[PDB]
Amino acid sequence: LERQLGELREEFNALSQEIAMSQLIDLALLPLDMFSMFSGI
Amino acid sequence: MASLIYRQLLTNSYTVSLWKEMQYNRDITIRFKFASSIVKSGGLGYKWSEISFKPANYQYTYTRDGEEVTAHTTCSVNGMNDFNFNGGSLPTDFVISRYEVIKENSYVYVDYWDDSQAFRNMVYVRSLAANLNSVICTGGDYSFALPVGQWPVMTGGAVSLHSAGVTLSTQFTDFVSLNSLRFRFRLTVEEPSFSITRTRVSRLYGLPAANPNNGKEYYEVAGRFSLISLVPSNDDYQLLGELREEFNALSQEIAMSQLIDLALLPLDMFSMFSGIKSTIDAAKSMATSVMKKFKKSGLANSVSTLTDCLSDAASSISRGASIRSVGSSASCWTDVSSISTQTSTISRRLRLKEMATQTEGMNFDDISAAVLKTKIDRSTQISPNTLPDIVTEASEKFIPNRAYRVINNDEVFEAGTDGRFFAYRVETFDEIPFDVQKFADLVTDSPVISAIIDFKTLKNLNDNYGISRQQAFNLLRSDPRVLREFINQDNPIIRNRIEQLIMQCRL
Amino acid sequence: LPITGSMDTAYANSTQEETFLTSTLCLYYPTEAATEINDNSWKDTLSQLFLTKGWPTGSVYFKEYTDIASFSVDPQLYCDYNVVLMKYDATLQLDMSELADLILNEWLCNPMDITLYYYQQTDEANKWISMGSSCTIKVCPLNTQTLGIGCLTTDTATFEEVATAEKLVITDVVDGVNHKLDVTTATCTIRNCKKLGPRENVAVIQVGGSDVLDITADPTTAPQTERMMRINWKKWWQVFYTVVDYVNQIIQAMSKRSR
Amino acid sequence: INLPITGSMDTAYANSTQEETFLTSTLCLYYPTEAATEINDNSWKDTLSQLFLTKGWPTGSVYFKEYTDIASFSVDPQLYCDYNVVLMKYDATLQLDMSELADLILNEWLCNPMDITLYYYQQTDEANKWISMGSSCTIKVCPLNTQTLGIGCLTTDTATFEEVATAEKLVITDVVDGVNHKLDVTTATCTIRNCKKLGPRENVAVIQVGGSDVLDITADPTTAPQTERMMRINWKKWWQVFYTVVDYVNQIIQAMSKRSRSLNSAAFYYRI
Amino acid sequence: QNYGINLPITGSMDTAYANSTQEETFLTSTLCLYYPTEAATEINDNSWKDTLSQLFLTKGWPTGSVYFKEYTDIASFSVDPQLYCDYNVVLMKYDATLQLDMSELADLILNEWLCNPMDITLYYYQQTDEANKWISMGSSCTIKVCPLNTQTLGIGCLTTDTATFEEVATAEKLVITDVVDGVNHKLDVTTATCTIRNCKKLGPRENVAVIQVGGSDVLDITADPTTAPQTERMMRINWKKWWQVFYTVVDYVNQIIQAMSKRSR
Ligand SMILES: *[C@@H]1O[C@H](CO)[C@@H](O)[C@H](O)[C@H]1NC(C)=O
Ligand SMILES: *[C@@H]1O[C@H](CO)[C@@H](O)[C@H](O)[C@H]1NC(C)=O
Ligand SMILES: *[C@@H]1O[C@H](CO)[C@@H](O)[C@H](O)[C@H]1NC(C)=O
Ligand SMILES: *[C@@H]1O[C@H](CO)[C@@H](O)[C@H](O)[C@H]1NC(C)=O
Ligand SMILES: [Ca+2]
Ligand SMILES: [Ca+2]
Ligand SMILES: [Ca+2]
Ligand SMILES: [Ca+2]
Ligand SMILES: [Ca+2]
Ligand SMILES: [Ca+2]
Ligand SMILES: [Ca+2]
Ligand SMILES: [Ca+2]
Ligand SMILES: [Ca+2]
Repeated sequence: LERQLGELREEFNALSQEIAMSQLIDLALLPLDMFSMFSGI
Repeated sequence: MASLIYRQLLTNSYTVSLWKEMQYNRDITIRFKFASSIVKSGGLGYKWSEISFKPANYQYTYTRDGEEVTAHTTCSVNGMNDFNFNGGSLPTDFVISRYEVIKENSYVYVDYWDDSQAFRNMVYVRSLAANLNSVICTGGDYSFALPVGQWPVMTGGAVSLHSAGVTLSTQFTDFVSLNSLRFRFRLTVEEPSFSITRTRVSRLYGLPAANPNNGKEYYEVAGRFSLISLVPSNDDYQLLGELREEFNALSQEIAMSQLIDLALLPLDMFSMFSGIKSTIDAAKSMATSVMKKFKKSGLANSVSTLTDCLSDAASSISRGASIRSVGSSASCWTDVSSISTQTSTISRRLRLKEMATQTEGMNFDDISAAVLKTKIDRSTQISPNTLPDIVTEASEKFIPNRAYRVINNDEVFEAGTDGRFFAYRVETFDEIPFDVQKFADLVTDSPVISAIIDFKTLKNLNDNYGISRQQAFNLLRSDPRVLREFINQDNPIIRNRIEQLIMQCRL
Repeated sequence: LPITGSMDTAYANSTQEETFLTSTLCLYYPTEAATEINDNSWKDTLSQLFLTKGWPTGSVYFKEYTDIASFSVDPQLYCDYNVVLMKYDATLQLDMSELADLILNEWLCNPMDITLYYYQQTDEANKWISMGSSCTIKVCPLNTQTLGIGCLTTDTATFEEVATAEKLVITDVVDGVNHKLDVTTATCTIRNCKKLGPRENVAVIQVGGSDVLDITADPTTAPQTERMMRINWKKWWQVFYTVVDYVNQIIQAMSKRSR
Repeated sequence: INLPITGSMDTAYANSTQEETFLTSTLCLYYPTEAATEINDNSWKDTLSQLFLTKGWPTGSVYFKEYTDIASFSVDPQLYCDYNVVLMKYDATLQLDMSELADLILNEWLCNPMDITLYYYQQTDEANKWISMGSSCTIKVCPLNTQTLGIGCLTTDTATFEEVATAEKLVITDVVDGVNHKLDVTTATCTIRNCKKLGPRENVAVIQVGGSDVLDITADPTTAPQTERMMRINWKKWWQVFYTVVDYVNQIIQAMSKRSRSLNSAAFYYRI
Repeated sequence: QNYGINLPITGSMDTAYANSTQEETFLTSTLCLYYPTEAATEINDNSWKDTLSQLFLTKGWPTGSVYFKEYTDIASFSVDPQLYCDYNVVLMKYDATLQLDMSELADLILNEWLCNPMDITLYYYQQTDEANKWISMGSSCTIKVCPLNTQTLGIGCLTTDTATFEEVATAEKLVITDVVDGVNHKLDVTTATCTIRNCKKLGPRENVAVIQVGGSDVLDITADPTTAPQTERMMRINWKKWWQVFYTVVDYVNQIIQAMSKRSR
């Protein structure tokens, strides 16, 4: 068994807000292709 | 975009899937049966040479949850101990040289098989597990047929079968060979012991090897299994003569404004094969089916040959292929009225400039693919074996003649596969002698544009429907915005050209 | 749709003495009460009494029920105002709480096919309610690849028993795992039901001990609503006279359904 | 800490302490023997672990500490976990016992030993009680007067002492605060401690599996409160109780908060 | 009085050193000694406790602030040591065969461990840091370990045949086990007569004071074989009698209590 999706949403609510803005805007300018997106996770 | 789909087909050519990892979870009713082999020595009939077990096949048909399932079960034993009982050295005393008995140390094997899908092509399995319930198996009453004397009867004996590991096996026979599942069971002796009556043997445990079935028709135990196996994705393993006419009937019924609205969308593989209400097999293998034929055509071969000739023109230079080059020097983008001939020959590679991402405008192959996607969602006659090589005949025979242009310091040089060339100024449309050996040097490296708005209609428009500087620059640049604005302003000098493009997109 | 208003408007007249005339009332009393009373015209008597409060004679109904469990077995409450009288029994605490959880709340119920499908609960209000003469339910959770956890999908003995010989059951299990079930489908029918907004049309009245009903399956609220009332008793005529006299309070605590 | 703290109402701060520990929680259930008796299974602990895994708790975080009886559990309850849940069955003949257990585990106590013979003790405030634990504690108390004599009792005849505990394992005795008492206890089998009640223990949660709320945690009869971490259930089986607890453990965990004073294993601090 | 939180503290460098809290901390605190049975055996006196109390009374410590708590043996003391006082002293005899146990005792009492429980029948446990150890108490603990690989299979051991497990303890009353941090271990333990607890070593306990009576200092508190430190409250003496030792302790009880410091937790 993996999770209850309600509790996984609560894990998101634990990762609510704390993304930096310079870092987010620099992260959203990358071609995060399949390899990069499913390797590091 | 609509040519990017062709470029993507070419890119994913290496994929030209078939297998799959499927999960099966089904209930089953294991109705098995034992079998004994009673061998009787010669003499009078008081002496028994052996009483052993035998592999016991049983084939039957039972009712699942709304299914009528045919099945086949093969029982066997392993590690049974051998006991003996001698009453004397005479032919007239009841003696059993050897009889087999069951205890903890032994094991019971059961090969199980059905006619369902889980067993049709089971050759590879992993993550195998199973939930089985325990039962009790007891021996009956085997009366030793003594010609004369008393009647010894082997009676009693019970054992509790507890589940154990599962594996694979193969049931062989003189008729059929079945790739089956091997259910293994461990044993624990029960309270009722086995005993032969009118004989000095009693209060001993196990299961008698004489009549283990107890006169029953089978021993029924339910179970469930789960696995992950390999299976062909196609779940079955264990006649253009009229198509062209359908295309030419569907050609002009299609509209123009909405078609131009649709010819700007990157209708990638999903979007191109989603609106097709395909068959269960086509939806699984459509893309690879069309690709294995798309990389067989004049288009693909010409692309690969241009690439081979560019490689060979970069390498050969010391022995440089001197076939011909008008312009600066050999490029293989310009390889050859003489002027009209050269221009047509260069335009038969400007089609490759088009489907090489080195264009700026409506990129005629894009219009061709839009017509394709607008026709193959309407045409009733579309099928898995049918779309392959229709996509290619489309890509090959849509807009055979097509023109291009290049701009340099406000001077447009046109060209066409139909042997026509036109030089002219942007602001003031007036022809000029066509500057060959400069048009080539420019079209080679500078970007090219397509002739959707070609000079003839352009001049007719600049004459009748007087045109502004920005509108004319955008029409030279082949802008879909101004194109659709004219198409909504209902300009027949553009509607006619678009209708001509449709009628050339005929197949 | 949206609704506007204002605070400058005035309060309207009392809808009482008209809601009585254009509504119906339905009492649900136990056979014990009729027994202790031992009279044939007590219904006519109570209706003539209600007629003083304003409820006309052809508006009040009395619907006897032999036992709380027999009542919990498919209670067909179809009236514009329902009152229930409920005895207290420690041995029947969970049953008389499930009855409340069933009638006080309005349930959106779908059927269930155990033998053919396996089900799971999505939110905290998607429960499994079984009704019948004698229910005996057992549950086996499963994992991602349809294998049992402390149970066997085939061996019914290895299942976990949650109900035994219960006429009504309300089962909440862990929300996010697929369960297999074993139920006496012959004698009990089971539905998967999501709890909608409460039923403001029924009023439970506990005739005996302290307030024990815990509607909320979550053991943190334990709320006591407006239409879950209590009385201490030594006779039944006193209870019925109390109900009669304070019916207006009960009908102010209740509100006609919206559906 | 004495220093102050500041704040605001517009900000969205997001800046907070981050660190590591044992793996982000632990949980310990205290269930009666009767539950496993009714269940009659030897895989139900692992079943509940894999269930909790859906709610987020990893493998090595959930624990069960079976207890035979409420009194046996009251005898030296050693709680060392980051979250504690206590299922407790209802018995009208044990109300005082399972209210003393509640007042003991829910609240935080600071205890000093006591020497009955050599000294005579007294209470100062309404929170300085005398808790006695053991196997059979029979207590008797004689108040005294200003001149070190007795009041309705005699310093010599223990029979004249007034009895307050008979055949109890845990006793929590509150007497008149401001007078010297003389005590007689079965010191061989029980130990008595002068304890003072402090701020509550937010790490435990009681769950009355049965009847209505009766626990009067506050010895004064005027409050009769009921805390957030004092739950009730109606039960006919134990599997359904445990499934309920598991489906609603996030509310239990939102109602419980880790300790503040310190780490400790017993139900009270010792300060001599 | 903000408990449960940690705030920046502040001060200055112009404030003068305040008065001596000595002669008041002795009065409002308590001192508990832990001596061995051999001491009272050699002594053979019934009033030695009242004697040492009247001696402390000269140093300032009042009569009923001092406590003596005997223990027959270092192992019987290691079996669930319950040190609940405001200043604890522990006189410890040296035995080269008991070195490891009396070092585990030191690492257990000198420090303040945050201890969570453990259940071997269900789970398989792994360590996260170098201070998350497993301490086993009881009368005779026989602990065996089988590490597992990435795919839940043993390494040189089988998950059924307990005989193939690796033995680290053999009939020990106290054990403190550290293993490779990052790998799950399956355990065999005599749960009936021993309790194992997974504990994290937090900052030290400044409330106890070990005083070795005999041999050279050997106690390696820190499990890592790089520090081998000698803490401030780790004292040594050389002995031939016990009265001299107690007189030394009493005469230098102020240095001892200066080396100790009332707890934080
Ligand atoms: C021919 O096409 C037009 C539109 O393109 C359509 O309206 C007409 O019905 C078609 N003819 C027949 C016979 O269907
Ligand atoms: C409301 O009550 C007042 C006073 O009793 C009465 O005058 C009025 O007529 C009532 N409203 C209606 C609509 O009759
Ligand atoms: C918290 O972090 C954000 C961004 O990192 C910052 O703007 C904010 O000032 C921080 N909070 C405080 C109290 O400084
Ligand atoms: C601190 O010591 C000095 C010198 O001994 C003394 O004068 C002073 O009074 C002491 N402080 C207090 C508060 O008594
Ligand atoms: Ca639920
Ligand atoms: Ca089970
Ligand atoms: Ca029920
Ligand atoms: Ca008590
Ligand atoms: Ca008296
Ligand atoms: Ca008091
Ligand atoms: Ca040791
Ligand atoms: Ca370590
Ligand atoms: Ca080994």
